[PDB]
Amino acid sequence: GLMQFTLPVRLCKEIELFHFDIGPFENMWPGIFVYMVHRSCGTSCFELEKLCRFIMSVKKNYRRVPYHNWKHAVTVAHCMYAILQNNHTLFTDLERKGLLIACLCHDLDHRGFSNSYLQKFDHPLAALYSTSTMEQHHFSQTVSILQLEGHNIFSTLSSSEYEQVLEIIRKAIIATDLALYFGNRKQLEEMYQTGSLNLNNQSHRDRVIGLMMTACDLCSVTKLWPVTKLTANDIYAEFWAEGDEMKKLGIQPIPMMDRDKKDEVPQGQLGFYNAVAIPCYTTLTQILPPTEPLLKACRDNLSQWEKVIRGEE
Ligand SMILES: CCO[C@H](C(=O)NNCc1cc(OC)c(Br)c(OC)c1)c1ccc(N2CCOCC2)cc1
Ligand SMILES: [Mg+2]
Ligand SMILES: [Zn+2]
Repeated sequence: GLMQFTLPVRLCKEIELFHFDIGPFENMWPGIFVYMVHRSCGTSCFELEKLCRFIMSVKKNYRRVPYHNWKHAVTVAHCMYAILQNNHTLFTDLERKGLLIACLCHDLDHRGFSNSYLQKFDHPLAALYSTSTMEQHHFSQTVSILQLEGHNIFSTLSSSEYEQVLEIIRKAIIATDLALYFGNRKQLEEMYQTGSLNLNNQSHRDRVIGLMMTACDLCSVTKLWPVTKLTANDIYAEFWAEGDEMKKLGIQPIPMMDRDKKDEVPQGQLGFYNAVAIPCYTTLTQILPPTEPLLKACRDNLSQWEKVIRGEE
């Protein structure tokens, strides 16, 4: 009950900033997550015994792939912690509870392959979940872990709070399917600009939480340049493996996934910042003004990829 996690001084300070990197020490990541849940939610939100057992089972169900791994899960959870901490009064108790868990679980059992590759391979998950294939799997895996003896961190919720929190998590995890982000953002953009955006309207809140999920999921583009540039290597390591696996099915992959087309990456990065990242953090910042540091960092990284193209690095 009276047992806080405490971090060394430098982490205690920098964990509060959007651009925090969780570090190369894997054994500190469970503690960093519990710290964030205690400050975001409270010491009371979860039985520590049950939370620790949940965290360790989630970690076991992330695979040893270059990007869609345990480090990504915790990184995406930290970006949500920082949004939630800078927007204290906008979010219910259930939402703070659900959203940190959803971010931790949102890529559970990822194999390093897109929804597209599962469909072309004719993977069994693609027959079972014809859209948002991996994300429906990630939610399926979150529910399975929650039902292991000892792992039900929501045990002290009432029956209807429990239904609400699993519904928050389901929607939050489905929204990390980037194919859905484009229309979600367009709708939020119209709503904000015509002044119809209403955070008491559940369907509106759902959309705002979806955009928060995309912003957290993409948050490697909001880090200091050296972190963003080194993370891009892991992201492309997966893309190029999937490219190779497309060529093995006798499909020419898109250039982004072709390791023979590495020279095209810096221009690919501009496309990605201008069509996905910048607009995501721009709309987020219009809806949640204190998340402006994520947009400012994203703009700095765009300017760094511009320098790469101009051979200034
Ligand atoms: C099967 C690949 O699909 C990915 C995806 O669904 N997510 N991409 C995530 C991603 C994250 C990221 O950093 C956190 C970086 Br850097 C990144 O780099 C490309 C991609 C995707 C990549 C580029 C686009 N373009 C981009 C150009 O405009 C249309 C959409 C659309 C989808
Ligand atoms: Mg995902
Ligand atoms: Zn993710």
